[PDB]
Amino acid sequence: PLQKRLESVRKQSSFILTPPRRKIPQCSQLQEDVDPQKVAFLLHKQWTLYSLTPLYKFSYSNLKEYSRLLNAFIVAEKNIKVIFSTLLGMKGTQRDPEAFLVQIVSKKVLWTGWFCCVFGDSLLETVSEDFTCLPLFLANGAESNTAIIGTWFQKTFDCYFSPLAINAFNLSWMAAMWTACKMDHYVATTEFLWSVPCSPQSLDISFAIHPEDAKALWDSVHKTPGEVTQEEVDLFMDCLYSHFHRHFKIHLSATRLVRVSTSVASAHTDGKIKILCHKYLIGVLAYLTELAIFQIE
Amino acid sequence: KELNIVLPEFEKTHLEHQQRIESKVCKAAIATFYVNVKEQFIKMLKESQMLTNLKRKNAKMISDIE
Amino acid sequence: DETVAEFIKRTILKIPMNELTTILKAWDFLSENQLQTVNFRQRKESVVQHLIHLCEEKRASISDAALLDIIYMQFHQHQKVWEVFQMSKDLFDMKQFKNSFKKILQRALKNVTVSFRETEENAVWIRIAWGTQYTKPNQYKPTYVVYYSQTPYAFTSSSMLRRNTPLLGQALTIASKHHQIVKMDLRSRYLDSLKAIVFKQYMDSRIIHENIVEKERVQRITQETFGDYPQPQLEFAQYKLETKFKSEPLRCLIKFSSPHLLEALKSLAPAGIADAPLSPLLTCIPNKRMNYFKIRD
Amino acid sequence: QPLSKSTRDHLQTMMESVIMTILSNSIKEKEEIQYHLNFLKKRLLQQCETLKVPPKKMEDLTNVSSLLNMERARDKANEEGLALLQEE
DNA sequence: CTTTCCAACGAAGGCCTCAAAGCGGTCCAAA
DNA sequence: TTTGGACCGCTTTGAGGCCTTCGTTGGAAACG
Repeated sequence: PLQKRLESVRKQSSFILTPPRRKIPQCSQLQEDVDPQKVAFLLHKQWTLYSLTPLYKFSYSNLKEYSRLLNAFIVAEKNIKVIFSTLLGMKGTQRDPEAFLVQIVSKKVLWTGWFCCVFGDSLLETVSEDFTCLPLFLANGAESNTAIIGTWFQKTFDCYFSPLAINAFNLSWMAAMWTACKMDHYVATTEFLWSVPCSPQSLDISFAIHPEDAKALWDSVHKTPGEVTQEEVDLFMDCLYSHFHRHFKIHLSATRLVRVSTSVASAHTDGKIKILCHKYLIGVLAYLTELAIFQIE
Repeated sequence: KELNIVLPEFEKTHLEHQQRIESKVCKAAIATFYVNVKEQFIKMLKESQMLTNLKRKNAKMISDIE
Repeated sequence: DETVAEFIKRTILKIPMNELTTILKAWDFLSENQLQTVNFRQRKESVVQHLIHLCEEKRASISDAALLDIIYMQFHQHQKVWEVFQMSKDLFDMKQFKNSFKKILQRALKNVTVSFRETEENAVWIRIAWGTQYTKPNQYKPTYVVYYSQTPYAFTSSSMLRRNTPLLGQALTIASKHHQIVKMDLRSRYLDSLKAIVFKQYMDSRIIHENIVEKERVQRITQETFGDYPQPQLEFAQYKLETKFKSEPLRCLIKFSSPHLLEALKSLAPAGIADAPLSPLLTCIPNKRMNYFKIRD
Repeated sequence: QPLSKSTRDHLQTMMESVIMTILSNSIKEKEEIQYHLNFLKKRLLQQCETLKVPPKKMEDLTNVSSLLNMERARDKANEEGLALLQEE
């Protein structure tokens, strides 16, 4: 059945094909079904990433039942309440299932969980009808609450959250991706963070570039319009490294990139995401949505 | 303020009470009551007036001393 | 007074109970018998209540509480960030200096909570609590200034001094009988390392290593640049650069963060990360006595 | 905006005090006059509760006077300091 | 020419976590 | 069989991370 062709497709999945070019996201206003207040609460906040196997027998109707079940589990673990909400307009395609939010309110929200999937169809192409595919989870709150919610979900839907990790290659690619994005209001200078590998804690280089200089350098190293290519990313990194070495005769290339921040969003290797501008928000998710699939497959 | 609205209502209520009542001793007692309460109400209105005046003056001398 | 009582209570709460006895030995405001009446093995609430009883039996004031706060600062001296002021352009006396400083700060607006405490190595420590023309000086936002007699340097903790910086500077320079007072751009948290920097007070023959000349040259250069002595414990650096690309000048801004700088930088060359001779922008941190840098071509 | 609850309770206390005082000097016709005055008080309470005011902050009636005195002293002190400053 | 507010954002007080150690219970060595 | 000793248990608690609040010039906007 689905298992056989799924075996074949992950057999074909080898590190031999060239990395495909990616289309630069364009300035896109928030969708009509998207509530500005809900995303405004979501944006300008820190989120922890989690990859998820597809939900088993998940229904969007019995949300109150889920809320009361989580409340019962929490009180069993022990003036708080659990609220389930349905959020429209942030699905990449019609194939991607509807997204929803879970909140913990102390009768002041303390813990928020977001389940979503944008442009994620390969998982949806290899799944049966019973399952719901929202492999992207964003957590914001206390770690104990996150662990409790994860335990409940493991017991209920037969799934786990895996802490999604981002390497230097992916982080550099996404850095180039958002520095390709056009921002009308440069409200945050781009900034990169590094960490020298050493058992005792050592120097952590932070390198910041003025947004105008960064955009000019990007357009200088921008060849294919509306698209980003591996050669563009490599030359971007090479130019930064050459500038750093010309300044200080220090090979930054022998250091691990750990955090990249720009005007629109910021990412960290451990799985920290900060979002500022809505105009590219959706596209952001799509990119990181691929990483969940790449962790599932 | 609130008092600037409740005093006219108090005046109209006192007027109607005086009109409806017929006893002369009760009329005199109500008149003395009205005089006392009106004096106190206008006194506290003035107190709030110099309250906001003193607040503005305090801000002005704060700017001056700065 | 209740204000001094709660101030002393807060300071005691800041003091770890493991060294409270030493505090008394350094405070000496209360008689030793009163100290003996209190055991330190009992609960924290009990010991603080007994200390409140002891200080209320005597006359609690602001000077003794300020002295206790000063000595707590001495024992910790790690919770604040320090900046360095330089005076320029020969007879000294403690009493008249204190009198002049007190008079100037009283003339500042009307009043200020000023306390003095002489320390070893001519380290006069001054606690200053600021207050406006219509309010008692606040004891929750204090500042500390360290003065060395007959010296061209002074240290200041800048937590809220940005409100009125020139006042403290002019008061200090008039009390020090010095004309010109300037602030060098040097900021750090390890106060003792600042003290040191400102005053300059600091086999299996079968293996055949190749390029050994490079290793012996790089280690020799690193040793000559740094030295066998333990480098001063510096924790933060930041360079603001604006130089031509040569590859409209690019404006760069770097921050080096490290629990122990000058050691990871010492190990960069042996690890091969940077060239054998490091750039002068990193080899003159103790030499130039500079922390914030601006360089142009 | 309706009347502030502190103002309502204060006014009710003053009406209670004045009704007690006006009942003290009344010897005869006690019950009818006290019933009429109670009806008057309740109708006034309803009218003041229903009354609407623009959203202007108005502090407690009894304390404001004291505040003024302190405020006055503050200004005096400020003025004194100002003079001293100018003198310097 | 002046005044007040939004912004840029810096900063430090406060919330929250846990790694540390003393006190307490329990098993086992010794009388 | 009884008593002391040392184990592991438990609670207490000290320190670091971190969010949020306070302060805020500096610019923008209204204006005696």
